[PDB]
Amino acid sequence: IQAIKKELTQIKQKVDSLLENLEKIEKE
Amino acid sequence: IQAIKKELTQIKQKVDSLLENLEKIEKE
Amino acid sequence: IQAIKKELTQIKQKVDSLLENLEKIEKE
Amino acid sequence: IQAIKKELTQIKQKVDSLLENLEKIEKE
Repeated sequence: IQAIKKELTQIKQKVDSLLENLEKIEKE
Repeated sequence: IQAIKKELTQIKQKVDSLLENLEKIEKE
Repeated sequence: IQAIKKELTQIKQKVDSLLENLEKIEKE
Repeated sequence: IQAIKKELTQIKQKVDSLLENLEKIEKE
């Protein structure tokens, strides 16, 4: 459970980063 | 944006549904 | 594992579908 | 495309890494 909860939370955060990037181009 | 944005939000919701599944532990 | 593996496989499949839709640039 | 494309491929690979981790079952 706990390690997969961390990895899935990292997926939501990377998928949110692509929303942030699409609102301009490729933000870093 | 809008099409990819809706689908990225769907990926977050499926990944969050996966968090809710793991919390049952050793289920289906 | 088995259902979680199927859910994660569907994330790869939807995420790959967004590559296909991005390649058109002007489709939804 | 190219940035979002690279980053969706990073989602596929992080989701695939989760399959490889789930195959241990008793560890992480």
